[PDB]
Amino acid sequence: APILVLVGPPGVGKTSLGRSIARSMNRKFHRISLGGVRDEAEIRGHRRTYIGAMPGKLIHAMKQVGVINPVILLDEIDKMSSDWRGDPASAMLEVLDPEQNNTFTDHYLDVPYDLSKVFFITTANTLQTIPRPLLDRMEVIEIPGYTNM
Amino acid sequence: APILVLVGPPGVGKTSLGRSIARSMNRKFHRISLGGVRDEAEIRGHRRTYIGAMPGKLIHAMKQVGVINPVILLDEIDKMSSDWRGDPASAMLEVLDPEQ
Amino acid sequence: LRKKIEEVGMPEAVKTKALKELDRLERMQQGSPEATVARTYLDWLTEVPW
Amino acid sequence: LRKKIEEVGMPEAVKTKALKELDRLERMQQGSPEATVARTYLDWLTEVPW
Amino acid sequence: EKQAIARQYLWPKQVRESGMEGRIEVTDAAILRVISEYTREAGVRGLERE
Ligand SMILES: Nc1ncnc2c1ncn2[C@@H]1O[C@H](COP(=O)(O)OP(=O)(O)OP(O)(O)=S)[C@@H](O)[C@H]1O
Repeated sequence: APILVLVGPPGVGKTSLGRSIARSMNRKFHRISLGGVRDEAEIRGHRRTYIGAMPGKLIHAMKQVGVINPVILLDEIDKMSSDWRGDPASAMLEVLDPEQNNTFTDHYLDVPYDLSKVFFITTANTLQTIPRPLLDRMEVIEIPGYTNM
Repeated sequence: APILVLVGPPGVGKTSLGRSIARSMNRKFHRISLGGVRDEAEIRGHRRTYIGAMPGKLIHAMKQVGVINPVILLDEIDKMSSDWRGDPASAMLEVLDPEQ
Repeated sequence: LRKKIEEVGMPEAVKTKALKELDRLERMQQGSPEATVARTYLDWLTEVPW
Repeated sequence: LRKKIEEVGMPEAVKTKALKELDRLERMQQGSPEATVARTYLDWLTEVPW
Repeated sequence: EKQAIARQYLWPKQVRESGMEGRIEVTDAAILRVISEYTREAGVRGLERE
């Protein structure tokens, strides 16, 4: 399945286009808002030896949807931090890798899990705050902005 | 056995060489994805006094593989994070020491 | 839970791992704080789609 | 498990450790919050490759 | 090197995965134009998407 990224100024329809795409193809839909996500423990999970441990956002999203091929919108992928506290942009290299994401390994589930059938759509306002190994995995579609007509 | 690091630009076949080298020598293969890993208890384990304890990714990887000489890919080793709280790059000094 | 492991999915390696985990769970006393963590894990393995 | 300990591998300083732990495990009550720790530890010792 | 990679590895795979099976074909000058005018990379992922 494809891994797209839609890049453009605000107010053009990027967030609302994911639900229309998923509705036209009769496929399930789920959103993950990545804006301000700061720690790595939400992409992967924790080991099942801490007391409140549970899987990350992707395994939980695949549980909500019942099938193995949904459309999953990863909203605001450029507003995701890489500071001191956590680096979730380096944990996304395992998820969006088009050749290796059939063996995605969560920390809670100790088993490899196949994420190669899921239709990923990600949205961003500019490309300059995306790490260069992560941008190279995604296909760009540019949404320009409207004229007066 | 050798210990290698492959360095280069993004799209060049670094990750893809693991299964090729392992298939070429009839060896077992396993892949451990580092990168963003901040927990030192992924490299080693917990002391089995604790209540759901189990060993690290390396003993688990050697248990998945059946043999004592596999090929193990450690993917994105420059993307681990080391600071006051969270330092798995200091526990990797014991697994890659060529004589200890 | 054994029937549910048999029905949905799943690949053979993860099915073998789940059956060894269930055989471990059957022979420890219930309500133990390790029988809880060995049960939540099997719920998560049987509730994701394969 | 005794046959597994004295067939695969293993070095003598680990084999003595393992046989001592099994001799402790043969005295505990079949149960138990403290028998499952010993049996899980011996399963990890016998299933890792030597 | 990119032209030899695109002839021997990348274009047959993209042909097989699309259902076209000997119905479409590129020349060598076409591959060289795709490399030189539609790509600024060191790797081969952008060429593969083209
Ligand atoms: N010399 C080559 N011959 C054939 N295929 C190649 C060659 N170099 C790269 N590829 C292909 O290019 C793709 C990308 O390879 P990867 O190893 O995944 O790149 P990568 O360097 O690991 O990416 P990152 O960002 O560094 S993890 C794979 O499908 C490879 O098969």
